[PDB]
This record gives sequence, structure tokens and C-alpha cells, in this order.
Amino acid sequence: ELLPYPHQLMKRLLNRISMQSQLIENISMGSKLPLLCMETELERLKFVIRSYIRCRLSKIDKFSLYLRQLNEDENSLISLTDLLSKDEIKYHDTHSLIWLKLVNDSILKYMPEELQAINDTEGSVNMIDE
Amino acid sequence: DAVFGDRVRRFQEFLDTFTSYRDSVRSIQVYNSNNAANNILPHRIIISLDDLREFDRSFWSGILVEPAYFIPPAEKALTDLADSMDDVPHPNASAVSSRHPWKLSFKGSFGAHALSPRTLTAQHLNKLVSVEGIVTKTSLVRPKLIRSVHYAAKTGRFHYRDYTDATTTLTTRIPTPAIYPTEDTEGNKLTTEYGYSTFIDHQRITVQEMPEMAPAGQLPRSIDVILDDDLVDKTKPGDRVNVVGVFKSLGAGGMNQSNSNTLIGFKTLILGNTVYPLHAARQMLTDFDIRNINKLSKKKDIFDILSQSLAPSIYGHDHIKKAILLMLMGGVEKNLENGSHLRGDINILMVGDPSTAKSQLLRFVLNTASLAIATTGRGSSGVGLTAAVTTRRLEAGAMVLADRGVVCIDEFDKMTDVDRVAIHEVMEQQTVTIAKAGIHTTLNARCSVIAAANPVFGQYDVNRDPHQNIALPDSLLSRFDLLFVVTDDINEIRDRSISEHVLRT
Amino acid sequence: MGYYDIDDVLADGTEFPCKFQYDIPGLGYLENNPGRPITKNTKLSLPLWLARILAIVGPVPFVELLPPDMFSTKVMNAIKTDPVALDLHSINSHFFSLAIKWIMLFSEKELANVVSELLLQRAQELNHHASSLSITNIATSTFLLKLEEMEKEIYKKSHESYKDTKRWMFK
Amino acid sequence: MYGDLGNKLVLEAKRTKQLYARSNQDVNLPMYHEDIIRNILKEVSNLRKNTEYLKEQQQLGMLDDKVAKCQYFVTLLCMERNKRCLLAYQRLRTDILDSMAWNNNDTNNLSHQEQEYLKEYCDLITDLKSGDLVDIDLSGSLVPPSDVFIDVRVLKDAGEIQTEYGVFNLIKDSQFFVRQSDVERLIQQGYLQKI
Amino acid sequence: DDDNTEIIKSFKNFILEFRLDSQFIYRDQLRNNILVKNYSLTVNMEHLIGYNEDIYKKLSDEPSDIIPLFETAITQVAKRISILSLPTFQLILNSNANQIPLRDLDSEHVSKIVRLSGIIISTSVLSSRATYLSIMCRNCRHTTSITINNFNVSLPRSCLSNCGPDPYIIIHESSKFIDQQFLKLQEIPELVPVGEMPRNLTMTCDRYLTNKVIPGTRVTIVGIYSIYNSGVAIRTPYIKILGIQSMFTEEEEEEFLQLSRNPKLYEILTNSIAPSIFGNEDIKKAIVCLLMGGSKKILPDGMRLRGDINVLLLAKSQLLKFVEKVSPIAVYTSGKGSSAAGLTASVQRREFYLEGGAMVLADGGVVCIDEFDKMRDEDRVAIHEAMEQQTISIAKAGITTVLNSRTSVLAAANTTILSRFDMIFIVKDDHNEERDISIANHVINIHTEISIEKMKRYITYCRLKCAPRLSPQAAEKLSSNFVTIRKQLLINPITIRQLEAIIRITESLAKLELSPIAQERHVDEAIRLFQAS
Amino acid sequence: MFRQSSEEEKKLYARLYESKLSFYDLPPQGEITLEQFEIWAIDRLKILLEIESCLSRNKSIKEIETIIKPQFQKLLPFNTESLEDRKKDYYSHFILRLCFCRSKELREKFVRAETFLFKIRFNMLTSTDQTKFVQSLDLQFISNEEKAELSHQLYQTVSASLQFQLNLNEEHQRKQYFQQEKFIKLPFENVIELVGNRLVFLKDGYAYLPQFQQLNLLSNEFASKLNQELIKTYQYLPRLNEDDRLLPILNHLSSGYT
Amino acid sequence: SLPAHLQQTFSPEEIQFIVENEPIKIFPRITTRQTRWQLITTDDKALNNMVAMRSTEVVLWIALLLKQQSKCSIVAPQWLTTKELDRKIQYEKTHPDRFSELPWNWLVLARILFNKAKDDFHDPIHELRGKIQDLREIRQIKVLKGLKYLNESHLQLDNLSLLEINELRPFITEIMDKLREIHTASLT
Ligand SMILES: Nc1ncnc2c1ncn2[C@@H]1O[C@H](COP(=O)(O)OP(=O)(O)NP(=O)(O)O)[C@@H](O)[C@H]1O
Ligand SMILES: [Mg+2]
Ligand SMILES: [Zn+2]
Repeated sequence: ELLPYPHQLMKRLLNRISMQSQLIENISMGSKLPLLCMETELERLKFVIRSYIRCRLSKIDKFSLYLRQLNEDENSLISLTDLLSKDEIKYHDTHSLIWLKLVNDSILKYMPEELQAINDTEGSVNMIDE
Repeated sequence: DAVFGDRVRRFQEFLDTFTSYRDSVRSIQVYNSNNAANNILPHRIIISLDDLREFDRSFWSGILVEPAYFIPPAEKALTDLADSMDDVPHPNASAVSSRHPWKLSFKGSFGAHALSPRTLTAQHLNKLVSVEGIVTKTSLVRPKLIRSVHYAAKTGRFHYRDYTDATTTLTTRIPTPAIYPTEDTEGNKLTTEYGYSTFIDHQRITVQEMPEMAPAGQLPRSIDVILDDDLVDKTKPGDRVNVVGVFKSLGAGGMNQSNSNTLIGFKTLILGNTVYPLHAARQMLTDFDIRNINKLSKKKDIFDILSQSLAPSIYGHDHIKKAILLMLMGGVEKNLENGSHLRGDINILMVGDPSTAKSQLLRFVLNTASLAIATTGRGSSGVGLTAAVTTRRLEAGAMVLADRGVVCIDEFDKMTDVDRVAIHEVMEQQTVTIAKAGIHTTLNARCSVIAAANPVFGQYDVNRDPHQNIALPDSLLSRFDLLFVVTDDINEIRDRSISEHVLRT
Repeated sequence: MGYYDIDDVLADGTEFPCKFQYDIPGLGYLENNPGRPITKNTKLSLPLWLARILAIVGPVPFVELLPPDMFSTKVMNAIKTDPVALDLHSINSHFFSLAIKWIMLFSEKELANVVSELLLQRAQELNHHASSLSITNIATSTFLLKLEEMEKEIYKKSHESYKDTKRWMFK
Repeated sequence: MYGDLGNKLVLEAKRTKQLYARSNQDVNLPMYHEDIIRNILKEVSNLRKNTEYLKEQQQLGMLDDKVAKCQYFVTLLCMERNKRCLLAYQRLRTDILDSMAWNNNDTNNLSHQEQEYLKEYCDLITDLKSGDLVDIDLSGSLVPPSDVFIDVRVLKDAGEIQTEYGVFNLIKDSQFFVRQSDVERLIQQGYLQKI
Repeated sequence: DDDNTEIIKSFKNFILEFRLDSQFIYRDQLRNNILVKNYSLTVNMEHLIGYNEDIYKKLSDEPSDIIPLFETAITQVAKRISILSLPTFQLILNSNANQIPLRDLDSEHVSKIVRLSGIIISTSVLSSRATYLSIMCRNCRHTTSITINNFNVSLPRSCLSNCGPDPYIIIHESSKFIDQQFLKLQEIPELVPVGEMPRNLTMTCDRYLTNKVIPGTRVTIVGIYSIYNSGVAIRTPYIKILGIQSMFTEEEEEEFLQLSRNPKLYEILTNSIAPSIFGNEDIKKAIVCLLMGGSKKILPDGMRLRGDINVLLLAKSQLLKFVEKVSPIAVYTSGKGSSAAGLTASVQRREFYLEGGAMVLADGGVVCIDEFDKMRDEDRVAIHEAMEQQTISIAKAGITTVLNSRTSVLAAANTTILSRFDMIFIVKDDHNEERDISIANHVINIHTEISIEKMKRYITYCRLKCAPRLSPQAAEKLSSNFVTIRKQLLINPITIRQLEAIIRITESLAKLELSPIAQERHVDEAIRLFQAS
Repeated sequence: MFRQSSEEEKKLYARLYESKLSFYDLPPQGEITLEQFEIWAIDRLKILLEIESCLSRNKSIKEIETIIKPQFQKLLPFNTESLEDRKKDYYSHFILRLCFCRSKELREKFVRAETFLFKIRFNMLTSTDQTKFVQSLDLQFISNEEKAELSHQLYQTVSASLQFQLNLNEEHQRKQYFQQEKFIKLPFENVIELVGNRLVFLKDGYAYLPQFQQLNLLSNEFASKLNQELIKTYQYLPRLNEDDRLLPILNHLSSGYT
Repeated sequence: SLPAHLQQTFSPEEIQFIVENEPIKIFPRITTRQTRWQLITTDDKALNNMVAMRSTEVVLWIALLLKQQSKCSIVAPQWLTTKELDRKIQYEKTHPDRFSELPWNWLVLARILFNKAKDDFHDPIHELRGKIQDLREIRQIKVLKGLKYLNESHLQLDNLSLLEINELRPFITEIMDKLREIHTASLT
């Protein structure tokens, strides 16, 4: 499944990254080895976050209709904004519209009105993955 | 030694559990006991290897991987079952000591051990295997001694002894010298009682991989098989066959002192346990077939239905189709009380223009008759078409091979006069007779002949006599029951119908 | 069993034998004649995505499913004698998918017990050929021609895993 | 029958997936099957015409309770199975294009809707890459950093070029000893090798 | 006694310890072999020499004695790396020592390791040798066993458990065996002294080295050179072998598919056929159709519909050679044939036998005849069956058999025999001096569009992937044209056997596009190209 | 290495026939019909009548086994998983207790016939089933040192028996078997029938018995415990007299032995 | 978005990255104790307060970074010695089902230290390279026995290393999933 976003941790980490970058620039403009350690540590820190966010976006691609259906359910025990970050919300929303426009014009424009829905649960095969 | 008894017990439990084998034992026994009071069925049973798997896996794998230690006790238990069931009293002298137990055979699901002569390998020795191929050679049948009985002149006591050889038993024993004892332990002179002694039949064959599987024009490979008792003479050369048996080795392999420096290998064989043919003709009717056949026969016009169902891909020629159907049914062969014979089988000839489906229609009979041989008229000689000499031995031709069948001859007009006259006997007396250096014999050839030809002028000429168009002697045309002339007459609607038909086809 | 899965899309198109329980006008196009009715006790071969519904919707439903040849008794005996030697690829390209679909449809108990053993026994040799890395081709290639489309994916993702580890270690 | 064209179309999806998976460097997704897709859509239009005619016969009263219900229902299934095939095929080619968009952020094989789709998704990627979270290069390398300094050899004569760390002069078959964090992009572009 | 244990210990420690950089190459190979049930090890001489030269010295002095010790050492290691039963493992060797020419082997080389090369000319069937063997003692009925190994033995005579002079027999029911095979090696053709026929040797291999080569292949061999019993005090030499040396991808069919959608593909293939020959457009078109062929079909009543094509040509020598090169399978012959079988087949003699000519031998492929007028008398009549039926049938001198003749015939010459062919054409010439000068300049150069292999592979791909069917429009068109020509001839012959030829040409034309249906576009070109006259 | 992790009446009879034979040890429970009572008793009675008839005709064990074994599948099945067969066997034995506890002659005849049937069925077992059945009855082997010290006497005692009873004509085979054979030590009075035939070795009042013999101890324990249970059954016959519907059946069953 | 080979698993590079975050003991050849390091994912005091030839503990990636130059020397872990590896092999042979209790990163750390720090061992390195191999071979036998218990419910493993698990992950999970699908389909 897609696990809930750590809202607080990410705020604090990203602020710390910015401050460390400015400190490295100030010391550089001011023995070599401590600078080497600082530079490569910042690389090691940034790699983990990059991998993590790419994985989460990949999960959002695969469960887009499921997340939308979970949000549309007024009786849901959790809101979509609890689960996703603001950037993730933007990506999910606009990517769904792009994909929808592509298939709607290309295929579904030609189908009869009973089969024009994209997120149909009632058909002979369920169109929603989870 | 004690393990042999437990294996006999375990197979007895199997025979009690799966009851369809008891019915088989009992039915063979009661059938043989009935006609004996007036053919006889063999003392052999075929077991499904799947039943044995579901009954006891430890016995199943034992039969299939260590047959020398599991087949003998199982076979012993079968004999005890058949012996305990009721049997006719007061047996004769030969029956009392026949030395004739019952024997097993197998079917179903051999798995990895289903093989071919190319792939049979030294890893498979002493395993139970199934092989497939073509029979290429067969030995003469010979009798073999296994037990002899003797009467002692003074004491009035009957004595006996048993013999063994390496191909007679799955397990291995000290060989026996094939000598008859002349004198008793106590010095009494003995006599041999033939008719109370027991002899069995023996035959060796050879099986080769099918030519369809031969790689790269390489030499083909083959195996020798040993048959005995009931299995003798159930095959002939050219048969496609599937054989079941134990794969085994023999002899001293040159380790008994020899000049070879032991580079030569040991000899090997398959001991025939069961043999099955392959279809590569006959069918057996079920009850439903008899019902359907009898019901269909009461339609008003069965002849039209059946005749039009022959070669539906060929348009027209209704009457020739009807004639072919009547040929396939045939008349009735008569033998009168004074030995005189009256013919029953129908011969048909058809002659006509180019492209008018003569060869195409002739080809259909070859794929619906139960026995059929095909030949072209110029590719065959008179002796090859009837019989020829070799070494003295006399060898059959095509008309002798299709005895109770049909022979198809295409391009009949190209056959030379010297070849045609060999056929005049076969189409009426239905025999072939040879009188050549060192040979005189008669052979049977009862078939029906169907053939196709081209007219003399390349197309049929209505403005000349039929004898001018058909260059064959009157004595030969007389032997064909129906002679059909067919032509390609140009007409609009006929052309349209035929062309649309072949395009739909 | 996802919607957009190509293998599931492709496996649902295999045909199964069927028999009708009502005569119906105009549906002769199933019998490749649009101008005629279907008649009761007619037998036809239909794709599974259609037969799976016509066997259920009513009472008596429109179609009855006949036992297909790929689940015949001969195949079961072949499976139970030696599962490793068996040429499942020739029997049917998508065997373990159709097996699960048929089990769900009829809730078979014994077929599940046969199929579970078949999979478990073939996984062993599949791992053997996955583990064996060169520092051979014929010995491996003879068995890898008898794998299902289902089994090939497991073999590929195993071989790559072992190979990546080996490459990293000896580097 | 109405599913044959779909069963033929999906085989191209399986084929292009295997061709793509075999060689990650050689991505050129093949010609869009405009003609087969057009034939499938024409078949759907034929089925729609048949249902409409059947509705006219239903309003005329032609045994509509059983006959129109069964014929209509059977027709509906034939349309749904065609929708599934078309969506599966288009979804596969979409996944391939999304994969290329992340690295790149030529056109002739893509259908025009796909040609605008790719541009839209590139706009989305650069929107995420900008703004907040800009400090981490979301389109950068996914392999963990092993070493700070490496030796790289000069494979293509791109001449003198500029980069955020400085300027380089790529004299063919010269060799640099330099930090990887700088030359990672040039290695990906293909001017350099690690030796 | 102890030397047998020290040597085994030494080779055991060799396998357990030889690293080159960071991988224990022989431990890894031995483990990876067991997982695929391969019980052997391929050692390399140079590594053995590098590890310890003394071991190699012992091996080089007495190979017959020391090879078995190294084999049992391999077994002892194989158990440790896989068990917390196995046969004895086969040792295999690789070497780079100087090759000896086969003609120079002599009495100085007996019982030495030798490396040589040549051509394999014959292969025996497999035969069985014993390794573990069980014995029964005839008098006391005591039992024992023996372990053979195959290096240069007889049954013993020390009776046990008096017990007699020669009491032992074999229990074949409880013994183990292996495979053995014989081969013949002939010296290299480019080595033989002039005016002499090549010399050859006989040799043996067992277990995994069996069934590894086929006749006619050039090979390199490593083995012990030795003698065996079979003049005075004289013996035959031989060799014991220890080592031997001797469908489409996706990226391929993508090119073939790109060719298939080219709007001028028919022109491209015609242009690619014998490009040096000037003019003769329709000849080239007909050869494309002959190479591509129609589609075979089988009906419910069992009748069978032909797929092949047949063409006749009345300069012409070059095209048959080109067809022979481009075709996936091909046979070339002149009208008299390669033997008394002629083109078709014949019976020969002493018992009689039968052999087939170059119609039976080309079954499944293409055959081309260089002068069809030089056909023999028997072949003149027999080719009718070979072409109409795709069979040859004989019933002569007690032989009674039928032969398959499934092939497409190309023929040339300089009568009624023309009726057998689908198309007939007459070759045409032009006399441009530049053409001859260009040919002459190329001849001097050697004395001082699509390529063939790509086209052959494309033809193979199309034959494997597609077999197209007539559309209804084509059927109406063809039938209307057929009745039109017959009516025109009637008011002034065409026959069904030629309509069924036009259909095959039509299918072959649709096959290039890989279109599953044939269309009026193809029918038009088919009847247009039908103008043989 | 990898690692994972009334009904009572039916279970009772499954337990009682896991060994395939029983000493008939325990009180039955639940219900069966009166027709079943009569028929089951008569079936076992027919088998025991034929056993006593053959013994009165002085036929051997092999002949009696040939005569009686076909009757199990019809009257009283053996080596069977069926709950009905197991209940039929068990209940029929218990019924004939109540029929044949009534007098010393009836008790002796029933004990003799039932013990011989026990012997027959024990012979039908596999050696594994025999071992498991003996072990289930909670039924002293000598040490290897004592066997070695007495090896000459024990081998002299059993060598003829090994040849005639186990067909070991070869002395080599007899020696190998004797090397593998175990021996039991017990007071000589417990195996006195083997003592009178000099089939066991005697030392200091103890008899030394090989493991391939000694089935007479098992059958004698069966006979003795059955006799004691019949004596007990006799003592509480006044409680049987509370259901009149059973007494005619028991009188009929006993009349064939009087 | 994410590569196909990283959908369900970690590559060996990520496994090396994970192992590199552990602490290790070193001897420095320089004194830093009175610029400063100012790290943000670790302690900073240890590196700022080094004294020459005084033992101290730091993360492994910095330790290898120092050992690239003269300024540092790495102490081998105590389990990575001939005596301990002998005892672990004896444990492996004695208990034919249990796995011996080696640390979760033993393979990775051995094959890092043999490359970067071949000079700092006390034992002869050509013996350690043999005993590591013996351990891996015995453990592979035990793994091959265990793959006959894949089932519909669960499995227990003990002391199996991270790299050893990651090697097997895509096989075990896939076959187990399909057995689960086959079983539950019969219930429904
Ligand atoms: N209804 C039909 N009438 C005539 N010919 C047909 C018909 N249907 C198919 N044919 C074709 O006619 C062709 C020639 O048939 P065939 O039987 O060889 O003629 P034929 O009488 O043997 N001519 P020939 O070989 O010159 O003596 C074959 O290719 C058949 O497929
Ligand atoms: Mg013809
Ligand atoms: Zn002896």
C-alpha cells in the first residue's frame, strides 16, 4: 500500500539541507578534508530523499482511481490530504486529467452511453485496481 | 529371503482391493473351462499402472525401478489367486505338472521411461521401459526346454527336473547343461516322458527408429527384443509397434579371457513383456453406432445421401460417385460344392479429356478404403504388379498385396502391352500362378481394380469410333464392369458453376 | 488480477466447449451464420470471457460448460507420475492462470491439491537452473523449453537476482 | 467474431513490451496501429447500429421482453471486451512514454494525442522540479554515491562547454581526474567514460 | 602404498585453493556443474603448472596411472561442497602444447599425452562398459564385487569362502555401466604430401565426451596415444580422448516489418534479383513469386491443395545459379542427373534396389534444372506424377513404395510438356558495349536494393509467418474473368487447372505485404503477369 | 534452515483397531439394534463352529486358515478400515461372552475357538503390525554379553528350529540369522509347552526363547484374560436378566454347542 | 517512473549503502583535538576530538574515507578472526538445521574490508578468504534443503544475513504467493 507521508520530518529535513548548503558555500569562500566530508555527506543525504519521493510518485500512478474513489467517499475514515503531501496532491490531480483527456477523446468518444465511464465498478470486469 | 513373502502379501492386498482384475481371472477361467468340454484364451492379465500408484507408491516405484525384485512376487500372487478360485477336477497327466503360472502386462503413464531406440542409454539398464519404432527382422519360431519328466522302471516313481537360461528369468541363476539324465541316484535306468515334459515357444525380433526421426542422413539405430509363449508371431516386418519390457545386459563382455583387451562392450536386450500396435485399417463399433446405422438405413433415399457425401469437394459426376459406392460395398463371392468359383468384386474404368478431375477423384478412394494400394501405369512392370522370383523364394507384387482390398492405377494408357497381359488372370480367376526355373506355385489376389486413362487422340473424338478412341483389346475391356467416358464440354453456365465452386472451396 | 494486465487480457480469450439450454433467434453468428437461430443442445466452442457469463445468468442458465481437454484424466495422471519431465508448454501456454480461473468457477478441491504439488515440484528444478552461473547451454536449454509463460517470469527474475549479486561480489 | 481483432491487437502490446524490456538503451516504440484501431471502432459502430435497430423493433413490440433483452445483453458484452483491449494497448504505450519523459525532461511514430500528451507530462515534471523541493534533483541519478573523485576519459569532441561547476575543454582522448558530482550529467549525455 | 594417498591429497588441495584474483574458480565450477547434474570437471593445464610444477611432472610422466587418482580426488571434494549417491567424476583437460601432425606419430610417443587435429570421418553407435560389478561364486554361493576403471583386466581366479579353479560369474541384476563410443580421425587435407591419400587414426571416448561430434567436422583433440592387441611382437595404435574442440530476434523482425510496409517493395525485390542481367522484368517478377509460393490447404473430405509454383525459361544460365544462392534450400542439376536414378528415380541391380534422383532429394525446397530437354526417357513420363501429385510411385521387381516430391521446379530449355508449368517465358538479350566492358573490368579486378543473406532471411520469415486467403471481391473478379475468356475462345484452352494456378500466384503476391487477405490489387497483377503466351 | 509452525465412540473403535487385532479390552458404549445383536453373534458363532469342527477333525493350522479366511469377507471381516466391520467384530465377541460365560464347558469351548481365531488373525498380520500390536499390550530380552556367554547352548537349541521353521538349510544362513536374533529370558513354567518339546534352553529355572518364537505366550495371555473376563461376566449375569428380549437369542446361540 | 528492476527489491548497491552507516573502531594517525567537521547525520564530537593513536569509533563510510589516505587505520571486528570462524564452522556442522549466529552484515563487511583494508589484519588474509568461503558453501546447502517447505501460510528463518535474504527474495515471495492464490480460490 501507499503509507502516510511524514509531514513534520520532511519540513525539518529540507530546512536543514538549505542551511548546510549555505554553510558549505561560506566555508568554501573563507585543511581540505573536513570540506570533503561535509560535501559527500550532503550528497548521501539527498540521494535517500530523491529515491523515496520517486517511489511514492510511482505508487500514486498505479492507484490513482483508487485514491480518487477513496476521497469521493464521504464516509471515508481518512482524507486524501492526510495521506499525501501538497506536491503529491498537485501531481495526482493534474496527471489524472491529462490521462483522462487522452483516452476520453481517442477511445470513449465512440462508445455508447452505458460504457462511457472510466472508473466503472459494475461491468463484467472491475476497472479499479487496489 | 523373507522380503519376498511380504511383497507377495502386499500384492495380494492390491488384488483384493481393485476387484476388476478378479473378474478378468474368473472370466478367462470359465470361458476356457466351457469349450474344453466340447480357441483357448491365454493365462495373461493387463494391469493399469495408475491403480498401483494410487494403492501403494512404494510398490509402484519398486515395479518401475527394480523390476527383477518386484515383478516375480507380484506374478506369483496372481497365480495363487487364480489357483484358489474353483477349477475343473481330475486333471490329466500333462495338466498336473504343466509348470505354467499366470503372467502380467502393463498400461498407462510411463513418464520419463517412454523412449525410442536412439535415446536408450546405459543409465536405463535394469529399468522397465517403453520403446517405439518399426520392426525390421524376425527370427523363426523355436521350441525351448524348461522341464522334463522321467519314469523309473523298477520303483514305479516319476521324477522330474527344471532348466534355466539367461533370457528365461528376470533374476540370475547358475546355467544348466541341457543334458537329459539317463540313470537314477539309486542306479535305476530312467526313461523320458515326452508329453509330460514342458516346452515353450521363443522368437527374437529387431526394432529400429522411425525414418521420420533420423537426423542429418545419419545411420539409424536399433534394438533386439525377445518374445515367448503368447507373444510369438503377433508382428511382421514393416509394422509400426510400441513395446514394453525390461532392459537388460548379458554375457561375459570379454572379461572371460579374450584377445580384445576388453575394449568391446557387453550385449543388451529388451525382454518383451507387452506389445501394442500403432495405427500409422480397422475401427470397432460402439453400441450407439449400431443404433445410428440402423436408424439411418430407413430413410427414403440413403443411396443419394451417401453417394453425394463422397468427395463433396468435387463438383458433378453423380453417376461415377454412385458407381464407386457400389464398388466399395461389392457383391457376394460364391464357392459351389464341386469346388467351382464365381466372382464377386466390381472393376471400374474411366477415360476422358485432360483436367476433368480423373486423377483427383481416383485419389479419394485411396483415403476411404480400408485396404488400398496405388500405382502409376508406367511406374510398374508385369512381374512387379503381380509376382517375381528371388533368392528359391517367390515375392509378391502389388495386386497380390491388396488381397481383399482395392488397387488404384493412374495413367493406365502408358502401360506397355507386355505389362497389361499379366493382369488378364487376376481380374477374373483372382489368382497369380508362376512357372519358372525351380518354382511352381499359385497365389491369391481377390481385389477390385479402379483405373484412369487418356483417349488416343489426346481428347475424345466423337466423329470417330469408340474403338479408335480407346486403344485396348476387346478381351480386356470386357473385364471392367463399368466403363465411363467423360469430357470438358465448354458452356457458359457450367463454367460459371464450376469456377464459383472451386473458389468457395 | 488487474484490469490493464496484458497476460490476463490474453488468457481470457482461450476457448472452452459449451452446450446450449434454450433456442434463441438471430444468435447464429456464434455458429458463424448470422441469419439463423441457435437451437437447444447445440454444442459450440466459445471464449472464456463470454462463457463465464452465459453459464451463470438465468432457473436454468443459457449455457452449460463441458469438461475441457486440458483438464482430462490423462493429463492428471501425467502430472502425478513425474511433474518435472512434463511439457506443460505444449499442453497450454497459460496453464496456471486457467487452472485458478476454473477452480474459482467450480470450487474444486482435488484439482487444487494436484496443481499445488505440480507447482511446488517444478519450482525445485527451476531454482537449480537459476542458481547455475557460468564462470552448459544444452543441459539448461532442454528444460527451459517446457516452462509456461507464467514460469518464465519467475525464472527471469531469479536469474537476474543471482547474477547481480555474483557480479557485485567478485567485481 | 467481434473479439478477433482485439486478440490480434494485444499481441503487439506483448511484443513491444518484450522488445522494450530486452534493451533499455534502444527505446523507439513502433508505429501506432491506426488501421486496426479504426477497424475496431467501426465494428463498435456497427454494433451500436444493431442495438438501435433492435430498440426500434422493441418499440414495435417484436417479442421484446425475452428476444430484445438477450440479444441486447449479448451485444453489450462484445462491446465491453473491445474497450478492454483498446485501453490495455494505449496504457502500455503511455507507461513507456512516461518513462522517457523523466530522463529527457523522433516524434513520427506517436499519434497526435500522444504527441500532445508527452508535452503535457513534461510541463508537469518541470513544475514539480521547480518551486519547493528544488534542492534535490528529482530527475538525477538513482545509484548511491560511491566515491567523490573519479578518473574520466574524453569520448566525443564537443569542444569547450559550460557547466554549473565551471568550464571544460573536451580534447578527444584526454583524461580528467575530477569529482563525480560535476560530470554525472556529461556521463549521462555520453561525452565521457569512467576508467 | 602411501604414494597413492599423497598424490590424491595433493590434487584435493589443488581444487580447494586455486584463486586467480578473488574467485575460487574450480570450487565454483564444481558446484555449478552438480546443480545441472553434470558430473565432470574441466581443468586447464596452465593453471596446474602455475600451482605446482611437480604435480604436472608426475602427470606428464605416467598419465595412465595418475588420471584415475585425480578423478577420485574430484569425487572426494564434490561430497564436501554438497552433502552435510554420486558416481565417479570425469576429468577433462585443455592445453596449448604444440600440435603434432598426425603423420609424425610413431614409437617414441606410446603412452604420452598428445595434442593433434583433423577431420572426423566416422562415428560408431554407443556401447556399454562396466564400472561397478558384482560377482557370484558358483560352488560355495558366496558373493563379492569389483570396481573397474577404463585405462590401460579380466575376471579373477582367487576363489573365496576347495572352492574351485574358476568359479566366478556376474550378477547383471546388481551392476553399474557407462557409455562408450568409437571415432575415426583423418589428417588435415592441406597437410597431405602430394600424390598420396590421407592417413587416419581410430579413437575412443566415454561418458560426457560421447555423442558430441558428427561426421565431416574439423576438430582438435587432446588424448593419450597408446596401443592395443588385435607378423611378430606387433600391435595396433589408437588414441584415448581427454578433450575436444571444434528462429529470429525481435530486432531482426523489426527490419522485416519495416520492409513489409514500404510502398515499392515489389519493385525493390525484383531489382535485387540478378542485378547484372539487363532487362527481363517479368522474368524477375516470376522468380519472386516462385520463391514466395502460395498457401497449402486441407479439406474436411481429406483432399489436399498444392502450395508450390513451377516456371520454365526459354544469359539463362546465370538466373538458376542466382536462385540457387538466394533460396533457403536449393538443388542444381543438368537434365541427365547425377546417377542412373535420373531426375526422378529408378531400380538398379545380385539383389535389386531403388534410389531417388534430384526430385526426391530436393523435397521441401527448390530444385532447378539446367537443360530440361536433356531429360531421360523414364523421367519424361515420371515427371507427370512428380509435378501433379508431388509424389513418385514404383511397383517393379518386388519393390512397392511411394516417394515424396514436395518441391517447386525452375527449368530452362533451348510440345505438350509445357502444360505442367504455371508460367513459361522466353529470355531476351541486349548488346550494350558498356555492359560487357564493365563485366570485363570486374573480371580483371578479381584476376588482379537488398543483399542476398538479408533477402533469404526475409523470404524465410514471410514463409513462416503468413498464409493469406482470397477476399470475396477477388472471387467474383476471377470467376467473371474465367467465364469471359472461355466465352471469347468459344466464339472465336483455359481450364480449371490454370484457374487454380492463377489463385496460387495471387496468394504469393499478397504474401509480400504480409496482408492476411488477398485483394483485387493482387488479382490484377496476377492476370497481368499470366501473359506467358 | 526453514520451518513452518457420538464422535468419541468412533474414535474409540479407530483406536481399538489401529493394531488390527484387540484383546477386546474395554466396555462398548452407545447403541446398536437387536437384529444386529442376533446377526453379528451368529456370524462369529459360525466361524467359531467351523474352527472347532476342523480342530475336532484334527486339521492343521494351514488347512484351517485355508478354510476360514474366505469366511471373513462374508461373516466377520478383518484387516479393514470400516467402522461397521470393526463394531461388528467387537460387539460379536462381547455378545458371545454373555452366551458362553454360563458354564465351564461353554467357557472352555469359547476360549479355545476364540484363541485359535486370534492365532489365525495374528498370522495374517505383517511383522510390523505384529510388533505394534504386541507393544500396545505393554508386553525381558537378554544382554549381548549373556547371549555371547550362552551362544553355544542357544545356537544348539535353535539351529534345528531355524532349519525346519524358517527353512534355513544352509548353516551359514543359520549363523547369520542367529547373529541377528534376539532372545527372551523368563521362568520355565511360563513356556512349559515349548519345554516339553525341548524347543527352549533351560538354565537355573529360566527358559531362553528366541524372538521368532513365543506367539504361544501372546495367545495364552489372550486365553487367560478372556477366561477371567468370562468368569467376571458370569458373576453379573443377574443384571443381564433385566431385559427378557435377549435371553431367547442367547439360549439359541448356546444350543448349537450343547 | 522508478526503474523496473527496483519495483520490489534492493539492489546490491543499496545494500552496500545501508551497511556503510554502521560504526567501526579506528586508530587515527593525527590529532584534531585543540575548523571543525560540522556533520548533520551523525555525531560530530568524535572527529573533532581525535588524538593520535587513541582508539575511537566513527561511521564506516568516513572510516574508509580516511583510510584512503595515510591519516587512519581500521581495527578488524573480533568475529572476523580465525578462531571465531573455526568455531562457527563447527557449530554449522554440529547442528544440521540451525544457522549459526553470525552478524547480519558479515558477507558485505568482509568483502569491503578485504579490498580497502588488506594491510590492517593480524591473521594471514589468505586463510580468512578460505574460511569465509567454507561458511558460505555450508549455508547454501542448508538453504537448498529449506525450499521444500514453501507453503500457503508462513515460514521462519533465523540468523540469515541481509545479502543472503536479498539474493532469494524474488523467488520465495513469488512461489509462496501463487500457492496462496491456488488455495484461497478453492475456499471462495
Ligand atoms: N469440379 C471439378 N472439375 C474438374 N476439375 C476440378 C474440379 N475441382 C477441382 N478440379 C481441379 O482440376 C485439376 C486437375 O484434376 P485432375 O484429377 O488431375 O485431372 P485429370 O483428369 O487427372 N487430368 P490429367 O492429369 O491431365 O489426366 C486439379 O487441380 C483439381 O483440383
Ligand atoms: Mg490429373
Ligand atoms: Zn567359496
